Amino acid sequence: KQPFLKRGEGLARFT
Amino acid sequence: DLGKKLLEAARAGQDDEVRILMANGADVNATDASGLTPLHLAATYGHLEIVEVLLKHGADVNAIDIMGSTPLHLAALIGHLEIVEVLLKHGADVNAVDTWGDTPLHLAAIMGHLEIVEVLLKHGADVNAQDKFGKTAFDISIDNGNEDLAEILQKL
Amino acid sequence: RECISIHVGQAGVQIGNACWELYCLEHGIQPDGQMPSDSFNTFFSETGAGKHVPRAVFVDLEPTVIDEVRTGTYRQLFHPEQLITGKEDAANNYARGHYTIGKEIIDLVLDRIRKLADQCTGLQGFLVFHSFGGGTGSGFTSLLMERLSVDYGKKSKLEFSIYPAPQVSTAVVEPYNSILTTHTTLEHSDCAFMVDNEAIYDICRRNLDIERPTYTNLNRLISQIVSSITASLRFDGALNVDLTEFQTNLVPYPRIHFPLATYAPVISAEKAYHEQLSVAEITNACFEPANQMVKCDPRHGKYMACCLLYRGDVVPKDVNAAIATIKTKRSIQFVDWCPTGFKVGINYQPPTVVPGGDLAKVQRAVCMLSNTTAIAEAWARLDHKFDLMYAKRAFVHWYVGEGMEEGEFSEAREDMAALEKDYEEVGVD
Amino acid sequence: REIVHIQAGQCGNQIGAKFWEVISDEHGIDPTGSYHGDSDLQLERINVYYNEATGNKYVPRAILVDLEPGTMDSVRSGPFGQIFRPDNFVFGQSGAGNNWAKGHYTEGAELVDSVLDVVRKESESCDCLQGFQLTHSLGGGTGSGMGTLLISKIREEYPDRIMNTFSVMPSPKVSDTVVEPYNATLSVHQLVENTDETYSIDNEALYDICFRTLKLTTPTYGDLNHLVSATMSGVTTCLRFPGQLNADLRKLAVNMVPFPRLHFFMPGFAPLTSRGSQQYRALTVPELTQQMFDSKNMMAACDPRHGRYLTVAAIFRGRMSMKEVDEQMLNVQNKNSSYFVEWIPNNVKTAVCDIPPRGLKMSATFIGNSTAIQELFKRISEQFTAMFRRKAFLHWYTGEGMDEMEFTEAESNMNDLVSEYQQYQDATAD
Ligand SMILES: Nc1nc2c(ncn2[C@@H]2O[C@H](COP(=O)(O)OP(=O)(O)OP(=O)(O)O)[C@@H](O)[C@H]2O)c(=O)[nH]1
Ligand SMILES: Nc1nc2c(ncn2[C@@H]2O[C@H](COP(=O)(O)OP(=O)(O)OP(=O)(O)O)[C@@H](O)[C@H]2O)c(=O)[nH]1
Ligand SMILES: [Mg+2]
Ligand SMILES: [Mg+2]
Repeated sequence: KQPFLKRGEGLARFT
Repeated sequence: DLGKKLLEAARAGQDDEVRILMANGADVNATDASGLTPLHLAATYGHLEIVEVLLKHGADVNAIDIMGSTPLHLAALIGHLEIVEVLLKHGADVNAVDTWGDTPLHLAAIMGHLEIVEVLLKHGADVNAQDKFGKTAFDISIDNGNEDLAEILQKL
Repeated sequence: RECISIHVGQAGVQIGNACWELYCLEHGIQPDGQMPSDSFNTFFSETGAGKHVPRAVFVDLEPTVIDEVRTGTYRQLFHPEQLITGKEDAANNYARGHYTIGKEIIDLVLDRIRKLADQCTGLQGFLVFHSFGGGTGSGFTSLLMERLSVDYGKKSKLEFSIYPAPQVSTAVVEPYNSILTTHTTLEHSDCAFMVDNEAIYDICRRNLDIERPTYTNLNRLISQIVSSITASLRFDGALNVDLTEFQTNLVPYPRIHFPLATYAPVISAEKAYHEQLSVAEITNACFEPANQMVKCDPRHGKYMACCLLYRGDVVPKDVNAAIATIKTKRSIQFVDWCPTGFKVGINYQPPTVVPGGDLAKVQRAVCMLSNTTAIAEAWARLDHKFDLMYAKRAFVHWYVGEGMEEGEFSEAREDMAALEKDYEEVGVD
Repeated sequence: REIVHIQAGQCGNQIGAKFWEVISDEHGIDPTGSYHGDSDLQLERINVYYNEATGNKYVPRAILVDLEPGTMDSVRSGPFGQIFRPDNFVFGQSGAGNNWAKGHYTEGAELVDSVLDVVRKESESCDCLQGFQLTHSLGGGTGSGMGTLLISKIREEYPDRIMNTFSVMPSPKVSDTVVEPYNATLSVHQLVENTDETYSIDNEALYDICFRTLKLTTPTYGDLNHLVSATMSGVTTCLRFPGQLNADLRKLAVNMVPFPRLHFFMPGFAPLTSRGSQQYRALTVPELTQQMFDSKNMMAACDPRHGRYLTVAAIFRGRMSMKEVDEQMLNVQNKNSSYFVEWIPNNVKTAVCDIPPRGLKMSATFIGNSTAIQELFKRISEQFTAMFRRKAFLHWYTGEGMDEMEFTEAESNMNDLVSEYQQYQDATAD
């Protein structure tokens, strides 16, 4: 079954 | 088991399949694992003819699944106006409350089904019924900013 | 003897344009560098064909502003290789200017500066023009200043920094950029003249009757003041004759290196027949807060130094009497550890104005340069805006995403807190 | 410099086509790509949205996508339909029937690499790519499901570029499908994590404006899209003409987005006009200012006075006193100071642009980052939760191999978003 986007994944863009 | 077959037939809208199965003794009030009956599923997926047929042959119009949903809840949630009215005509409890404290009015209101709201109201929907957060359908419309709904819900 | 001017980011470049415009007018130089027919050779080199070329570099991370210089009235005045541009700017973000985007072009800038430095027989150092507020003006400048400190450790570096104002502001994070670049530039700068865009804005509306000042209005006024300050470097004179002397006269105490400039008279070009003001009148006008380049109140502070730079029809005995008058009319408290003697320079050439500027010709003008603890009010205003946003970490992720540690915010802020106490301690009362 | 524009699904291509019509006219470009205006301001930054082929003919840097093939034909038969690069039409055979799982996983994934090839090609012929803008609905399956897939693939491939979206939010008043809250919540989850800026265009707000203000008893998509096109023109003005403030996507973002997840903007504009009548008078600057801050002029169905502004951008277009603009903008800020967060000093920036939009001499566009936008997400959330608790039609999603936990993940993220808006709404400087 399809893996999915997790909460907070986009916060890495700024570290 | 003709029950499981009647359930799937009622969900898929296979009118003919429904007829044959009942002729062969299929339980009209069979339940799936969550306690949904063929009338719940017909009411959910919008199969009006199957609704009326089940109701002519012993379907409990006020059966509840494990979460306390009645057919009228599901019709009101999904927005099937003709089905709501058939259910009401056959004795559906307009003020049935489910495990979240929702009534059919709450659900029609939340989803913006304004025709269904008017119908429920005319059939005696309780405007003071609170859900488990203490909200009535009217609370929902004013927290929502839904002015069209709030006016309908206020009509004396 | 030579000085190299470096102009960084939109503000630095546009003010640079206005300054070199005026410098050419003052020394009799045409936009192609020719001079119809020694002092100014500190700011201009000379070719064999009689072409006088500014010792100046313009740098921006984006090309719009410098492309106007390249195609405009002075398209032939500068070394074309000293007009340097990237393609992508710092997006009002110190960290982009300092750590990311700036690193892409820093080596070219230094090699082109080296080329100017190699033409000098006795380089004094650098004049650096930039905003506090932009990502380039703040971030790239501090990168440049760091590198210039390694590559020219013995040289003096002077700044002209544009302090942000809400009337013409273009970014919410300008207080961040301002404190970040001050922190990292403090060690590398010998003397820095802050230009408060709000002070200039007010003067334009009040003294020049400009309803809504533009950068073009602000810059011509700013350049007139910069010219008053650098004139001693470009002419014969007895006060501030080289960069070293700026620090000697205006900066007795190395972290407190932010002199207040005050300029008078500022008179509308529409008032071409104004009766001329006396030495007494323009000198007095130098202790009016309304004429300052930075908004603050010097009566609330103490003076550590004071230079008066006169231009035009000014008799020395009249300056002395005018000075005697202010020293006994006015509350000017010097700190107890320095000579309370105003230093005086006089340049007898009438001040120059740009035709079609907003300024009237005058027969005498004066720029006062004073180091007063009062300018700490300007720092306090920035620091407070910094603290409001930083408490919430508003916008901080933009900087951390571009090569900067979050700890650098609090480090810069503590350094600012230390700078403010230095002012409090010097202004012992 | 360059922006690459992508339009996905029915709604995405409809408002997308409208955008291109509108800015083409503003820039003096006709449907064949020839410039025919008389202002140099029109062409100075034409390269932001248009490729320039020889010659001298201009082509939109636009990629047109849908799983439904029919969408091709309607765009092409449109007024400016022939101006798009024929190779930039990327379409499927079926399409997703309002199924976000189909869009993303199943059917989008089948299409997506074709789209990315075209994106890659538009990108390599850019001098210095700024980033991407996507137009899409959140309520369907393609614009929503495949659109967010595209976004995630573009994030992987261009991680340092700005991703901007014009996302239209579903409302029961406009479309008769009860899975739209599912699709919108799954999408909002993706946008929270992967976009830098999202203009929240609320069909609820658009319908109400048309019905109650513009007195259109039966609003069409055309009626709604007239509001959207006016808004899209306004909010991209600073990107398309010379100027000081918010002149590119990154500068706009650094000014508007204090916290990375809170990047959902509420757009507004004044004056609101019904298409095809009438006119005027032109507004005064005070009238413009007051209307552009008015709740009734917002394209999101939220009352700004129920929350606080973190940041605001305001764009005035047309010939007018810059000084009167400054006075009025200062006015609204200090008469209503309690509505602007105190811990972001000077959080309202104002731009003036001298070229008005079509039909007008003066207009104002509002861009707000307001905590009140939580009302939009609370509304979606409540409908999502009503449906998801009864697990209605869930098998339609899991049938495409989608994990049910993705529903719960998306729901939690959106409710977290709401809590965050509230946290900063109640925050104090003290
Ligand atoms: N006086 C004056 N101030 C200016 C001028 N241009 C910009 N400013 C001010 O400079 C600050 C913004 O910095 P800029 O110089 O434009 O930015 P930058 O240095 O170019 O950096 P980025 O554009 O961010 O890369 C604001 O406080 C503006 O009001 C000008 O020509 N004159
Ligand atoms: N404002 C506006 N909304 C639209 C328009 N067209 C569709 N919508 C809304 O968009 C939402 C989703 O619909 P679509 O864009 O048609 O779906 P799709 O992206 O094409 O995906 P599938 O049809 O399921 O393959 C619904 O809420 C519609 O109300 C339009 O032209 N303007
Ligand atoms: Mg710049
Ligand atoms: Mg479609």
